[PDB]
Amino acid sequence: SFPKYKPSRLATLPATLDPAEYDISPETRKAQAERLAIRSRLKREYLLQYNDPNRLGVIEDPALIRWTYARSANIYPNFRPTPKTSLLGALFGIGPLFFWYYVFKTDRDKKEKLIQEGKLDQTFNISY
Amino acid sequence: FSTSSQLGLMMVTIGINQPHLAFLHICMHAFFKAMLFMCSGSIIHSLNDEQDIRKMGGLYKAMPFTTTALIIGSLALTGMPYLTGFYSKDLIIEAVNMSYTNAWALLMTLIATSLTAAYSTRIIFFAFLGKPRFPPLVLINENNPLLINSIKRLLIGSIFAGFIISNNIPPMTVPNTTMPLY
Amino acid sequence: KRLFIIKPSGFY
Amino acid sequence: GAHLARRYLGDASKEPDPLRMPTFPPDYGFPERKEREMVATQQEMNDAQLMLQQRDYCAHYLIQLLKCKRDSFPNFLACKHEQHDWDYCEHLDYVKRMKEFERERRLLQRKKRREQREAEMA
Amino acid sequence: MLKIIIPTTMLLPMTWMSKHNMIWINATVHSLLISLISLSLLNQLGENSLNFSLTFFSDSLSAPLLVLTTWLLPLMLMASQSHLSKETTTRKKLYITMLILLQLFLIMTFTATELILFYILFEATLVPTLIIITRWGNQTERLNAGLYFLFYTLAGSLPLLVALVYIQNTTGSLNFLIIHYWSHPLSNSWSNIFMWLACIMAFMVKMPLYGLHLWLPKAHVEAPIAGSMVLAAVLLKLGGYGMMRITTILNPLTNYMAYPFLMLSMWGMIMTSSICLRQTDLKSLIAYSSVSHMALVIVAIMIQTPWSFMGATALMIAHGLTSSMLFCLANTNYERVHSRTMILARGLQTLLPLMATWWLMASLTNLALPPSINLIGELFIITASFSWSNITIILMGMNMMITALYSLYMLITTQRGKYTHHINNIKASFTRENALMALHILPLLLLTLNPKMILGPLY
Amino acid sequence: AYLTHQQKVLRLYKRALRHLESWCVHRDKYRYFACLMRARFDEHKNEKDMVKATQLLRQAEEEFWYGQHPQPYIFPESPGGTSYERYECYKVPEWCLDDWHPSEKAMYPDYFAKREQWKRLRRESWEREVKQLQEETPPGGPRTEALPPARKEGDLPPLWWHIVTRPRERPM
Amino acid sequence: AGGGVHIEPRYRQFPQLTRSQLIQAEFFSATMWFWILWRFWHDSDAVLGHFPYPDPSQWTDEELGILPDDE
Amino acid sequence: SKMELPDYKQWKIEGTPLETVQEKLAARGLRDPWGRNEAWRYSGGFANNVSFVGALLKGFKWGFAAFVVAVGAEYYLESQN
Amino acid sequence: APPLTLEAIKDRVLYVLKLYDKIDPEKLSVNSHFMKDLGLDSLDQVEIIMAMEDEFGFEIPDIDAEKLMCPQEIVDYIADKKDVYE
Amino acid sequence: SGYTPDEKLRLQQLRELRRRWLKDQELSPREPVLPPRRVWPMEQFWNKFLQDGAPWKNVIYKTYRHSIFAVTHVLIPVWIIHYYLKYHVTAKPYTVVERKPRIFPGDTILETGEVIPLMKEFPDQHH
Repeated sequence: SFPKYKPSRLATLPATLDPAEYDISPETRKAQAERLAIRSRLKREYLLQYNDPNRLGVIEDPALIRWTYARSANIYPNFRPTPKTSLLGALFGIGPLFFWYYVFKTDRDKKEKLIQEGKLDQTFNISY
Repeated sequence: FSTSSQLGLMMVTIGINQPHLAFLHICMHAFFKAMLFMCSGSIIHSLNDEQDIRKMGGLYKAMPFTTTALIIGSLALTGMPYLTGFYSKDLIIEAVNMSYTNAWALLMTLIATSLTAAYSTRIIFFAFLGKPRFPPLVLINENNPLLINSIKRLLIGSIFAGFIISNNIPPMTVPNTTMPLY
Repeated sequence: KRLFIIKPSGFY
Repeated sequence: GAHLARRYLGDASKEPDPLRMPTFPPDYGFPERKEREMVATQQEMNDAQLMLQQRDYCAHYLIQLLKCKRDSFPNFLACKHEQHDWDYCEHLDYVKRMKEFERERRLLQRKKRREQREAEMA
Repeated sequence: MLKIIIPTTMLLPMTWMSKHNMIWINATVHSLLISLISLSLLNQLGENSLNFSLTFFSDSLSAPLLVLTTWLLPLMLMASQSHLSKETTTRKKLYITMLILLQLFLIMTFTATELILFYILFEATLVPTLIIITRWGNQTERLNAGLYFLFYTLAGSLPLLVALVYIQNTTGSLNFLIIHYWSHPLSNSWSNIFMWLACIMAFMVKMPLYGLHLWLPKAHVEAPIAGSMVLAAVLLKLGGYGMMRITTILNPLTNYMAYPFLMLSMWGMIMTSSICLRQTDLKSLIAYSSVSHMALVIVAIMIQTPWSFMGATALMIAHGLTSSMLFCLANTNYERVHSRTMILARGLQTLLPLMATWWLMASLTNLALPPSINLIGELFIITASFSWSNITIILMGMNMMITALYSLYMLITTQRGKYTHHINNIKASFTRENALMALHILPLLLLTLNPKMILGPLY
Repeated sequence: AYLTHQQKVLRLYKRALRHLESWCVHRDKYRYFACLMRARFDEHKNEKDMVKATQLLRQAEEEFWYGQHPQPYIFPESPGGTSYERYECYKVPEWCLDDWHPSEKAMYPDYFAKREQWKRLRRESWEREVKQLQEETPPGGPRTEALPPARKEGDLPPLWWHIVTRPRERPM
Repeated sequence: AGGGVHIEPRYRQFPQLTRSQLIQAEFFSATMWFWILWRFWHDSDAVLGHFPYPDPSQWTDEELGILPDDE
Repeated sequence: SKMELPDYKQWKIEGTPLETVQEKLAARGLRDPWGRNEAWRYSGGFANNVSFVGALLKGFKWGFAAFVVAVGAEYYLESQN
Repeated sequence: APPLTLEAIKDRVLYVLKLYDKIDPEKLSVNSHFMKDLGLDSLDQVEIIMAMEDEFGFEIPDIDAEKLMCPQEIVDYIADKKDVYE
Repeated sequence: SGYTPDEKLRLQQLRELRRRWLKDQELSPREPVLPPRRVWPMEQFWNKFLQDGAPWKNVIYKTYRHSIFAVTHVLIPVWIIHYYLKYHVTAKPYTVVERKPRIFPGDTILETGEVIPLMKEFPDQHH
C-alpha cells in the first residue's frame, strides 16, 4: 500500500485524513447553524462597538477575563487534595529537591575528601 | 547547510591539529558564501520575492551576471585549483586525508564535499537550466550598477581569494610534500 | 501618483 | 589504504600500528646508527621564533626561507626555489618516515617468519 | 551622616505645607536635591567603614543602597503623577508622606550601627507600605495582599528579635563593629542551629525563598504603581544587607546547614523562571523574575565566598533597578488599557516606538548582557558557585536558559508584533514616561563603566 | 457551513496540482499531468448512491495526503509564504491621525481636512446605518456573518468604516 | 516611477537585457577563465602534486636494514 | 508607459513541445489547455536556454583570446632572455 | 513592482481566457461566467483559478476562489487584493 | 453557485467608498508646506561649485566630501588615539606589549650591529 499517517498530541490527524468529519449526518448539518449564529452575533457585537465613533475606550472580551481569572484565581477555590495531587506535588516539589540535595551533598564531600591529605591541585587557585 | 557542513570542517582541521588551515578556510568561506546569498537575494529582488527553486527558469540568458557570479561561487567552493577551493578546500581535504583521523571523520568530508559539489549544481540547474517559471509579467533585471558594482568588488575575492595572500602569509602548516596520489 | 503613509505621532 | 586494510582486515602483527610503531630498535638489521643532524641550532629556531611543531630537522631551509621572505616584500611572489628544497628535506624526512613505517613492517613480516622458523622446529 | 537624614525628615513639613498646584513639583525638585546629597556617600575608605557617629555609620555595602533609595524617591513621584491626579490634595500630601517616610526608614535602616536599631527600622518599613499597598491599591484582592505581606515578613521577624536580645545578653553588644571584632564560632549544638535558624529565616522570608515567596505575586501585582517598584527595588534588599551583616558570627554552621536553602534557591530559581515564562499576567513576570534573580543572591551569601559577595551587591542594585523599569513599563500599558494581560496588548512599537526602545534595553539589561553590571555581578556568583561545586553550573545554567526565554518573550507579545485594530485607547507617550524611563535605565549603563563602587565591600 | 462534495473536491483539486506543479517544477510535464488528472477527475463524475460518492472521496483524500507534496510551493504574499504578514509591521491604524500635533497638523492640512470630512461621513452615517441594520436584523441577531447594504436612499452600507478604512495591503 | 525605470520592461518578452550586463558577464567570465587556466600551466605542479610518492614494495632489505630469513 | 501587452498569438502554442504533452493526452484521448499560457517561456528570446556545460564554460571564447596571449606572453619571457 | 492598475491586470486575465483554448477568443467577455454563460463549470473553473493564480502571484482565498467566477468579479478582487485606485 | 444581490451592492458600495478613500488619500499638491529651515552658506558655495556639472568639478566635490570625511572621521580620530596610546597608555608600563621580531642571521641590531650568527652550511637539497 503506502505509509500511513497517525494522530499525535502535536502531529494531530488531519481533518482530510479522518473519515469521521466526512460522515455527513443531519445532526452535524443542523448543529452548524447554531455556531454560525453565535459567531454572527459575536462578529456583530464586535463590529458595531468597534466601528462606533463614540467608542473611545477598549472593547473587552468576556471570554478573555474568564480565562485570566480561571488560570490564576479559580484553582484553589476548586482545588481538592486528591492522592494524585499529593504524589505529583511530591515528585515535582520535595522530590526534585532531594535530587539536587543528594547530588550536591555528594560531590561537596567528595571534594572534602580531596583537600585534607593533599590530593587536589591548587597551583593557580588563589582567588578563593 | 553547505556552510554548516563547512563549519563542520575547520574545527576538523584543529581536530587533527591544524589551526591555520581552519583559519584560512573561514576567510575563503566568507569570500564565496557571501556571494551565494548575494546573487540569491538578487533573484528574490529581480524576480519578485521568490526563493524556491521550482518557480523560475531560464535565468542564464535573463540573468547573465548573477549566473556568472553563481557559477564561480559554486566553482570556488567546490574545490577548484587556483581559487578559494584550492588553498582552502583542496588543502583541507588532503590534510585530513593524510593526517591521523577517524575513518568516518574522513569519510564525511569526501561525501560532504561531493554533496557540496552536488547541490551546488542542483540550484544552478533549477536557476538557469529550464524554461521560465515566473509570472508572465516580465520584470527581472540587474541593470542597477550599484548591485553590479557590489558583485564585482567581491568577484575578485571569489576567484583570486587565497592567491592574493597565499605566499604573503607565513607557512604555519607542516607540509607533507610526497604522499599517495589517490 | 503618491499615496499617504500614516505613522504614529512622533513630535512628542 | 593498504596499510589500514592489512592491519584491520588482514593481520595487525604484520602491519605497523601507528601508535605502537616503532617496535624494533633502529640498529636491528641496520647498523651504524650515526645520529643525523640538522643545521640551524635551537637558539636559531628560538631566535627565529620558529613554530614548535615545525622545528624539525628541515629547520635549516625554513628560517632561510623566511630570510628572503623577510626581504621579499613588497613582492610576495618570490623565494620559490628555497621554498621547495625545504620541501625536499620534508620530502626526504617524509620518505625517511615512510622508510621507518615499512622498515618496521619488513621487520614485522620477518619477525613472523623468524619465530615461525625458530620456535616451530621442535 | 545627618546630612541626608534630616532633610528627608524635614521633607514632610515641605510637602504638607506646599501649595495646591506644586506639591509634586515641590516633591521632586527637592528629592533630586537630596539624591546628589546622598551621592556624597560614595566616599568609602578601603575597609574601615564611614563611622559618622555612635549610632549611624555606612560602608561600601550600605552606600550603593542609600543612593538607590534616595534617588528612587523622585521616580515613584513622577510615576505616580498619572495614577493619582484625580484624588484630592490632602491625601495627595499624605501619599507623598508615606513615600518620604518609607525612604526615611530605609536610609536609617541601612545605616544603623547597632543590630537592634537596624531591626527596629528594618520592619518599620512594612507599616507605610501596608498603607500604600492596601489603601492606594487598585484590584479587589489588595485587601488580602497586605495581610500576606506583613504576616509573612513578621512570621520570621519576631524569631530574629528573640535571637537578637539573646546575643545582647550573651556577648554584651549587638553593634556591628564590636560583634565583628569579637566574632566567635557558632558551634554545632542543637541550641545553636536554632539560633542560626532564628537569625536567618527572618531575611529568608523576605528574600524570598522558594515556597516562602507567595507574598510578592499577591502583593507586587496588586500593589500601586509607586508601591510596586519600591518593594522589588529596595524593600527586597533589607534582608540581603542584613544577611551579609549577621553572617559574621554564624560561622561555621552556615557551611554545614545552608544546603537546604542552597537547594531551595537553585531549584526555585529554575522553577520560578520556568513559571515566569508561563503566566498570563505581565506584572507577575517581573515579580517571578525578581525572585529568580533574588534566589541567586541567597546562593551568594550561603557560600559567603568573596566573589559571591561581589555579585550579591551588584545584582542587588542591578535587579533593584531592573524590576523598576519593567514595573514602570508594565504600568504604562496598564492605565492605557486598564488591564495587565500581555495578550490584550501586542506589538506596541507600531503605536509607541520610543516606548519599545526603552522596553528592549531594559529587557536585555535583565538578560545580563555585559559589560552591564547585571552580568558581572551575576557572573561572579557563577564563579563562586563553581568554586563551591563545579556541578552547580548546570542548574544555574538552566537559569541562563529560562530568563531570555521569557525576558524577550513579552517583548515579542507586548512591544513587538502586530496590533489589534480595536484598541483606539492607545495614544502618544507623555514625556513623563520616557523621562522617568531615562533616569531609570541611563544610570545602569553609566556606572557599568565604573563597577568598583557598586561592586561591594569586597574590593 | 458544512462542506459538500463540490466545495470539497474543488478544495482537493487546488492542493493536488499545487503539489504536482511543485513535483514537476517544469511546466510541460505537470502540464500533461494536470490536464490528465482533469480527465481522471471526470473519469467518474456519474457515480451511484452517495455512499460510494463519499467512499471514493475518502480514497481521494488519503492518496492526496500521501501524494501531497511534503514541501509544496506557497506564494509568499499568501499565508505560509515569505511575504505572508510581512507588511503588517508597516500596518498602522487610522486613529493615529487624530492625535497629530497641531504644528504637524498644519504641515499636512489638506490631508487632515479630508480625514475631517471622512470621519464626518463616518458619524453622520453611522447611526442611520446601524438603526436600519437592527430593524432589518432577523430575531436572534444575525443568522450568519453577513452584512446588509445601503439598500435604501441616502445611506451608507452598514458596518463599512473599518473595512473601507482598512489599511492598504502594502502600507510601506 | 514615472520619471525613471530606464530598464522599462514589457509583458512576456525578453527583459531587454542591455548589452552592458551581457558583455560584463562575459568579461569577468573571460577574466576568471584567464586567471585559473593561466596557472593551470604556469604552476601546474601546484595542483598536479609536484613531488611524487614512492610505492613501498619497491625497496630492498639491504637499504632498509632487514636481514633475510637466514640469521 | 503601460507595461504593454503585445498581440496574443506571438506566444502561441505551435512550435513548442506543448503539443507533444497535449497529444500525450490525445494519446489518452483529450487535450491540454495551458499551452500558449507558457509558450512565451519557450518562444521569444527565452528559447533554448544555454546548456549546463555551455553555462559553466561561459567566457571561454574570449577565454581563448586569453590563452594564446597568456602562453604567448610566457613564451616571450624566457625566449627573449 | 509597478503602480499596478486594474486595467493592466485584467487585460492580463482576459488573455488567460483567450489563452484558454476552451474559452474561444470570440467567447471572451468581461462577464464570461463559466458554468452558465460559458458552460465550463466549477470543476472546469477551479483549475483556471490556479492558472490565473500561477500567473498572478497572489492566491485568492478558497472561499471566493471557487466563487468569483465572472472575469469582472475576479478582477474586482485583484483590485481589492492589490488595493489600488489607479 | 452566485453572489446574492444583498452582498453584490455590499461589495460595490464598499469598493468605491474605499477607492474614494484612496482618492482622498492622495498626497496633496500643496504637500508639504514647510516653515523655513536653516541653509548653511559653506555648503551653498560647495553645491554651487559643481552645479555646472563638469567632470572635474564633480570629482573635486566628492573628493572634498572624502576630504572632510578624512579630517574629522579619520584624520582627527587617528590624532586622538595616537595621543592616547603612546602618550598616556604607554606612559603606563606593560599596557602595550610587543613580541620581539624574528631576528634572522645576517642581520645587524641597530645599536650593536652584531651579525646574528651566520647560518652554517646546508645538507644541499635541490630539485
